[PDB]
Amino acid sequence: TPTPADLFSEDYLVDTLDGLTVDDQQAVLASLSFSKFLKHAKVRDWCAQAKIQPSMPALRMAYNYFLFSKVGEFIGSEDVCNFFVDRVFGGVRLLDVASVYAACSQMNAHQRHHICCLVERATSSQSLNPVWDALRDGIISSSKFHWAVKQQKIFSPAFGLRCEEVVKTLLATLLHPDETNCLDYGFMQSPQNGIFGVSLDFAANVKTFDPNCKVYEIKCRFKYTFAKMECDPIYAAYQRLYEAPGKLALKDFFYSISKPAVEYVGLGKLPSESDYLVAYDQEWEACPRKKRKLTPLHNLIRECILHNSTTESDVYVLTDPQDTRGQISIKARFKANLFVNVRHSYFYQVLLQSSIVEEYIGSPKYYIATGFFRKRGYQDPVNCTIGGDALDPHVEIPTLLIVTPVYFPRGAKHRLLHQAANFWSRSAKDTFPYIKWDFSYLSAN
DNA sequence: GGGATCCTCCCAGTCGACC
DNA sequence: GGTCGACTAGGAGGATCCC
Ligand SMILES: [Mg+2]
Ligand SMILES: [Mg+2]
Repeated sequence: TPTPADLFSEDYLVDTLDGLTVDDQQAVLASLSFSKFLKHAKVRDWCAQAKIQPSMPALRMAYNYFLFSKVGEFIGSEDVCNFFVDRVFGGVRLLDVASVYAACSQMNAHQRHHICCLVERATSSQSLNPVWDALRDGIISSSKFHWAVKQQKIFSPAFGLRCEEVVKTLLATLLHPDETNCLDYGFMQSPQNGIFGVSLDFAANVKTFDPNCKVYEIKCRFKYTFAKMECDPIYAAYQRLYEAPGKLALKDFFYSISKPAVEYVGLGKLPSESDYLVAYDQEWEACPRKKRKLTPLHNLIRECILHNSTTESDVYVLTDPQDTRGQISIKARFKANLFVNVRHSYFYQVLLQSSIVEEYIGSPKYYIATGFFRKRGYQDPVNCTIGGDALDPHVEIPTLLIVTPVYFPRGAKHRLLHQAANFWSRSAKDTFPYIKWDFSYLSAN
């Protein structure tokens, strides 16, 4: 930030990021982003010409070359650049943007695919990776997708992570202990357009990308934290759920707070965006409440609901470690007619991820895994264990684990992808006018 | 990135003008 | 008293601060 790096210079990054911490480094790398790339003088001059009309994903691929040329040595992977020179550049170390772009525009789909894989593997460190901040810039990531679809930036000038790891430990140790899984995924760019990008949290049963595996998106709920106090309605509802695991006691639990994770959606009614779980069966209704109707202007919603109202969630009540001397395991497992809210952000995020996993394969099963946590109490064991693994004494305690399947109608998946891609284009044009963008091939890819 | 308090917008059931 | 129109109940979703 005080020492912004140049993507077009032989200066050594390492020379500038030895001292800094793992967090000031990312700030230094945050200046090697796509946005900063586009606004570079070398790139402006090149674009200023009357012939040059840059398209995607060619321009993203060019960017990848320069980025990994700059940070190759730092992250300890020179494979990306080695492939660019070996297979794309005819064996020449291209240094000018005009020539790098030309060579990039002559890549086939198999070659873009190969780069994006190499990039995913080189960033499988995730947050621990300082390039993460440079890479995710200018791209529609899973967390920007929903926003991008509603046209509601893209280019720019933790405790929660500890809880996700807990949910991950749960899935790896308790659900899929007898299978080979993958706990670490890097940043995954779209090889076909270079405007979308994601990373996966966890995958079970992967071959030694696997189209037959199970991909989990890991989330966390905290609104259902409770102190172990007699008077506490949440705690009380929890005790009933803990002793009598089932839909009825689950309902009471969910509704023990003002703003529940589950919403009852009646016939011809429009689901709100309040939370990520819906129920269509009236058995989940509590008190009659007005609800906007599903008008003919909601065929998207209706199509998505159509394909997400059959396969039920799996609810896992976890053993309280206070009663089990530390060990946290599955006390009870039951199914529930609760489904993913297709209008909630979580639906979109897993939608993008499923789309991108497709490109890296050319179907796997997709689930949202959500852990419900509570703050530790004075009598909670400090050193808890989950199967073999241990639990961080500083992280909250998981009480519930709900796994919910997600399905994506091809027709809805497409319109949403294309809507976001258009917002990206309009933003690209507005943010970088000096660039005579060529989106002809984009509107069709 | 989730949660809660506050604040805005507006659909929908309510109820007011009126004949 | 009944149709329609205007009124207001909460539904619904954004922005901020906190953590
Ligand atoms: Mg996640
Ligand atoms: Mg989460």
